[PDB]
Amino acid sequence: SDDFLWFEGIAFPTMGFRSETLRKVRDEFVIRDEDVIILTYPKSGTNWLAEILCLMHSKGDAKWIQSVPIWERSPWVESEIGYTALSETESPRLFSSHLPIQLFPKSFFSSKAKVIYLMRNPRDVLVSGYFFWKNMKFIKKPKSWEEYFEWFCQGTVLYGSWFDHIHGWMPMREEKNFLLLSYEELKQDTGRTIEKICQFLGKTLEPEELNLILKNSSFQSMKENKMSNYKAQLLRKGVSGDWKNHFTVAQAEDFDKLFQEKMADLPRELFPWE
Amino acid sequence: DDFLWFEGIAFPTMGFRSETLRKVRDEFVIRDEDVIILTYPKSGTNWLAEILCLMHSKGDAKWIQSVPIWERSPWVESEIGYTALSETESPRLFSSHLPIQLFPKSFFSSKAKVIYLMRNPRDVLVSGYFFWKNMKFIKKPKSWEEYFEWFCQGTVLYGSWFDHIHGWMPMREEKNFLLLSYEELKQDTGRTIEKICQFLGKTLEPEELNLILKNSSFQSMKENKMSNYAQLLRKGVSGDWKNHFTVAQAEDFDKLFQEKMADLPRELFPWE
Ligand SMILES: Nc1ncnc2c1ncn2[C@@H]1O[C@H](COP(=O)(O)OS(=O)(=O)O)[C@@H](OP(=O)(O)O)[C@H]1O
Ligand SMILES: Nc1ncnc2c1ncn2[C@@H]1O[C@H](COP(=O)(O)OS(=O)(=O)O)[C@@H](OP(=O)(O)O)[C@H]1O
Ligand SMILES: [K+]
Ligand SMILES: [K+]
Repeated sequence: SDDFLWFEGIAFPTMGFRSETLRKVRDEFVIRDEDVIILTYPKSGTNWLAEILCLMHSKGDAKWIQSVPIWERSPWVESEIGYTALSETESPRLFSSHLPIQLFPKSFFSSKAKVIYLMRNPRDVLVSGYFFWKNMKFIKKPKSWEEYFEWFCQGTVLYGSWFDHIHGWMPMREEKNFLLLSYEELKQDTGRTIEKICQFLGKTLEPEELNLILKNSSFQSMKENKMSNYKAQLLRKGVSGDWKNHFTVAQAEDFDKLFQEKMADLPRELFPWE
Repeated sequence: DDFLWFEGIAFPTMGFRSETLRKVRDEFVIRDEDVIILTYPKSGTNWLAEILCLMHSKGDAKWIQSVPIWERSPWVESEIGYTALSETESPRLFSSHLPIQLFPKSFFSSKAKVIYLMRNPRDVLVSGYFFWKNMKFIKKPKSWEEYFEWFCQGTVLYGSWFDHIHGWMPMREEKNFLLLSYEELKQDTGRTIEKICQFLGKTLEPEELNLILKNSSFQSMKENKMSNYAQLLRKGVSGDWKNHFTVAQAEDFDKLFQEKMADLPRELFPWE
């Protein structure tokens, strides 16, 4: 399909990305031991976690996050813009990727860089991407909700199948330098999740800094910040369980059975959702 | 709104008059030889009408193919059907969507036969939404989710499905009342036609039964302009609600149904 850039069997937008750069990310891009990296399948909460990590760095202070765009603060490494920015950024770098593991820099796997993998209920991911992308250029636009649902289930969407992305990355979950989080836990107890992030990154927070990190990374505050919430909004609703307002009963039924079949080989305990 | 309201019930603004609806209820004379189809709208009225027309003609299709269905089985409460039925020789065949409290009072001391056809209200909902979607002389919903809310509230043509059923179900043990479902008509068409024959005192040969099943199938009725008035014949299955109810709508509707219908035997409803 020539509405996507196809690279190693995975779909990317037709503007912003270059197959030469994607090859270099895999083969050449040097990961430093001080790097902190956010990994997500698209629409799983990348920007929320980028905001939290920025607010950790600035101790809850908001001037920086309110005056520099979030995509400059946490560049998207496989994108042309992210790639070149990062090779000129001083440690410690913060950045993110949506790459499935077979495309991720080789350099990472023998380094000590810390990655946080954020997963989200793929039914909520499907809804989120549907609304964000549905009128965007340089992707294949679906004729309908039903068609986009079909693509998503078949993995013919940006960054390929959700099921493969997750299978690719789950074998890393017991590594010391890999934190596995979900959007559901992050939404349900933000404080306790930010504390998991602290232990992992070895940071300590004062009580007042914590209050401020919680305040400024909540949905309501981020939504107002135009540097972070980049005519369909990145911050659309910010809940778990919205898939219910959008899946038909038949789509729900089809998806439950595709999920149980694809994920049968992984501990059910990994996925905190119904 | 854009409805004619009568006794708290919405009707279209074209083709209907308050004064007629008064006479239908208070004055219209039901005859012992009338055969009457009662449905809440979008429950399969035209399917049943075509079947009974076909029984009348022993399966021959020429009549049903040359006279509009709504002329062979008039809608009694419309202007046109009211007037036409006053000039129709017995035995009359006709349809009504009226809830019990608007139905001709002379019916209840008559020996007319009614066939009440019920359908899963979720399927009724879908069916009306698509049919009445773009159409003047009634109020159009701005969205699927709004139409859904209307239907749940009863703010739709002919009022609440839950009340219609509640009003008419206490008649069901009467000798002259046949209760059917769209579901059994779809799943078990021969058996259902046999029950209608039994109820109306008709008998039917196998060649006749086959003609009836051929000439009243969805496909065959779809291609026949006298039966297909957006289209009357849209998809013609059961369970299409699953392709339109979101999961949350399904949860709301289940709760609503169970609450509204708890006073009737669950056995009445061959779905869910
Ligand atoms: N602060 C906060 N709280 C709760 N939820 C939030 C927050 N920030 C972003 N989000 C939600 O995450 C969804 C966007 O995901 P991504 O940032 O991964 O999108 S992207 O792939 O990076 O373009 C998108 O989800 P939906 O609301 O379900 O569409 C965002 O609203
Ligand atoms: N022959 C046949 N086989 C199967 N299904 C059929 C048939 N004829 C009508 N129908 C379906 O009944 C729906 C229309 O209902 P009504 O005739 O009650 O409409 S109306 O109230 O009289 O305007 C409408 O249902 P949906 O397809 O679900 O919209 C019709 O398609
Ligand atoms: K770990
Ligand atoms: K009876």
